[PDB]
Amino acid sequence: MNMGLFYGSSTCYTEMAAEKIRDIIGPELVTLHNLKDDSPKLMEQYDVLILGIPTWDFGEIQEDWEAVWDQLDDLNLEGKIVALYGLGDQLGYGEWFLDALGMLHDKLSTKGVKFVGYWPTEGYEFTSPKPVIADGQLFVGLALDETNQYDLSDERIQSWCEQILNEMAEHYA
Ligand SMILES: Cc1cc2nc3c(=O)[nH]c(=O)nc-3n(C[C@H](O)[C@H](O)[C@H](O)COP(=O)(O)O)c2cc1C
Repeated sequence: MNMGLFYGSSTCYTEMAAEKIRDIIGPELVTLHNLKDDSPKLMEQYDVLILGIPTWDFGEIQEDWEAVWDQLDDLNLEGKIVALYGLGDQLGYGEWFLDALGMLHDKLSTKGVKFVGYWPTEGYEFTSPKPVIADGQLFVGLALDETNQYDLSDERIQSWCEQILNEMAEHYA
């Protein structure tokens, strides 16, 4: 299946993660979409999607994601696989770490999607109630930080990619 990597970035952080995800999984079948210029309507075509939101200004969404957040309700995503990923920082926040991630998860759960890319919350710092499932033991998506985890965020992407490329494919078997 062809898969759509969607993101929005004010700087470059979500962009660099996007390149990595598509690269690791396979640019044969993954395609980047830069929502600060691309319309999310093309996300209706692709069988499977991977969507990435940075949490800005204390639990705000990145400003270019806010621009398409309106259309996401109108789109056809019903029965699509979605892997969420998100960016923030633990040291300055924790409380607002991945807050936008929880918001897309609650957005796209109403869109009748199926989700991949959970991680266990152990060995991380957040204590926020939003980006978590089960009993709060696993995150809704890949969680990154570029303010101090910049040394390892790269390694966490690839390992996340190594599961989502199974979770999506094994669903589709
Ligand atoms: C003014 C400002 C506010 C931020 N607000 C949050 C926040 O609410 N939660 C969080 O965990 N990180 C926060 N961050 C960290 C960013 O989410 C993080 O750097 C992210 O990678 C931004 O991605 P982007 O620039 O590609 O859009 C903030 C950063 C700045 C500069």
